[PDB]
Amino acid sequence: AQYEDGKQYTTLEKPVAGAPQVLEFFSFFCPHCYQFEEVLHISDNVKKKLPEGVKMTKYHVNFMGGDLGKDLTQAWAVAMALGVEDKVTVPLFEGVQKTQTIRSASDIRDVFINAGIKGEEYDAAWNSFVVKSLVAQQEKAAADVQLRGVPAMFVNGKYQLNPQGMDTSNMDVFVQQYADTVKYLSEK
Repeated sequence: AQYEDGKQYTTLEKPVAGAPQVLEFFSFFCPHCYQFEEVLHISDNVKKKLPEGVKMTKYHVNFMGGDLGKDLTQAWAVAMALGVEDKVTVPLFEGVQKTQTIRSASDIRDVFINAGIKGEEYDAAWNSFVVKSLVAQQEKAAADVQLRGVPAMFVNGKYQLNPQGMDTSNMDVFVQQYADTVKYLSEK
């Protein structure tokens, strides 16, 4: 087959029922995640190829970066709750990995303040039970698929993308193969 179980994707030994249709995991500490999001723009290109009625979810993980990693999972919950993912993703990646100016929870907050979220609104969201539930959802989704690395993408709780054997000499061709594979998996 052109797409083969065990090659371009793997089928989860213990499928996860009720999972999101397309589920990404990342860490703002993760160098390949920086490439995936900042240089390759994987999520955007996957979205552009996906059928009607297939929605995408992206969650942060705790297992990189210790205390600040867990602070970033809560900040990502704030971003989701406020709908400001597209305003804070680049400055959070750059703050952690490029300028290395994000060293504390206050530095994370500064990114949201600079992006135009009012301080009282950020603080209310940060401390809210709506955000606690989003943090729990991110942790549960990672636990469901027994996640030990990022970046990772899962389709319909059944299939995991396997980019490692793909040709990466051309960034655009790689992204297109990745997106076309997600599309194929979504149609199974």
